[PDB]
Amino acid sequence: TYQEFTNIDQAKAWGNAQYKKYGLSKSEKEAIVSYTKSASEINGKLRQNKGVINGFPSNLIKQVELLDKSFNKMKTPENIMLFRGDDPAYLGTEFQNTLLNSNGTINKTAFEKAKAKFLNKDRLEYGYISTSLMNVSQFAGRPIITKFKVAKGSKAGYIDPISAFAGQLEMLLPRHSTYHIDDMRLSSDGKQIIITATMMGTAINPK
Amino acid sequence: ALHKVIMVGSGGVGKSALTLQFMYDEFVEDYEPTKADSYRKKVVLDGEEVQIDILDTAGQEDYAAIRDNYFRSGEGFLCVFSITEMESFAATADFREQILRVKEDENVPFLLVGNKSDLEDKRQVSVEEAKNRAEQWNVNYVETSAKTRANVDKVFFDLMREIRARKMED
Ligand SMILES: Nc1nc2c(ncn2[C@@H]2O[C@H](COP(=O)(O)OP(=O)(O)O)[C@@H](O)[C@H]2O)c(=O)[nH]1
Ligand SMILES: [Mg+2]
Repeated sequence: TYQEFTNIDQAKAWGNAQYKKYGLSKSEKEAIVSYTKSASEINGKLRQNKGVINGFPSNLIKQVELLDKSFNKMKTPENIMLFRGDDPAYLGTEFQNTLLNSNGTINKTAFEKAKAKFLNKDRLEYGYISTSLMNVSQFAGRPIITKFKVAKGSKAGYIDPISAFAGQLEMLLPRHSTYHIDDMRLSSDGKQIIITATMMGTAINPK
Repeated sequence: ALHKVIMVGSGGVGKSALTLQFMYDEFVEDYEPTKADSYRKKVVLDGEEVQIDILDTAGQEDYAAIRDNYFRSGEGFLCVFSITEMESFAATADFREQILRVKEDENVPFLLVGNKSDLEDKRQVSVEEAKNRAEQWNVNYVETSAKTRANVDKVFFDLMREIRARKMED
């Protein structure tokens, strides 16, 4: 069983309680702030290279190193549910213009194909994973909602306080993380795919 | 002579498979992606006994200090992409830029390698665009398959020849 916050203020109190203990360095904070402004670019290059960073320019590779190492200081004290919303391309380029019916519902053919592609399988994410403690407005209107079951002790950082650019109740997960997709179902709407996944962890564990 | 080769290229392009095909004449599938290893074997290169050293880089955790170190020590580079992955071809410019930044020598022994030539049916990168880039970079382009062995020995031996030529002065 995983904590799932039902109230923003409670989520904030929990997050703050974790954040207070991090003791991030100035450079770690700067790297994280930068991330909250530049996630698309950093995560894009990570995905482009399937996690390989030795072609990254000085600034980016230093930021990656700082980010990676910051997770030594940022752990969840508790089994926690984390949320993110995704657009169709998350399922693969073949879903990009294909997932949605003209009326805004998820196409059931596309859905079954996505289920075939992903259900009961591990998925490796090369980028860092920006999530939220709750299904926030930022994510809640997207066609794919992922609920991550994140185990006690896992690397996970509450970064909402660190940056004005941070998502609402943002929890950052380390890059190169594997999660296992346990369940995929349509919302009662028919307008969203709800994915339930168990976070397994990151390959990125600097001493 | 010891010719120090570094494998570079995005995850999944076939650096490990190519290395193991060259080293042990075997096609090794799904070699641990984040695992790096160094290899060394004696070969006869144009009549002369030499040793090749290959660093099969993982690269996912090779921070500035690490990659700069092995770029500096490396004498020649196999810059591998997969012909079935345009993103991996795009990334070759990045590896080369970072190599050039540390070595400060545009004449660094370097081969552009388009791997997975057995997957013509899934090709995303045109031979044209790859050859054009190779020409632009004043390097050779070779299409390989670690699966079929296609041009695998060639890329290593050609690179060694380049390292040997570079060593000829001094
Ligand atoms: N069909 C085919 N597959 C290959 C070839 N080279 C590597 N692979 C496969 O592509 C995937 C990535 O290969 P790998 O050697 O691990 O690439 P690396 O991450 O750059 O070291 C693995 O599943 C390999 O078995 C090739 O020439 N042809
Ligand atoms: Mg490898």
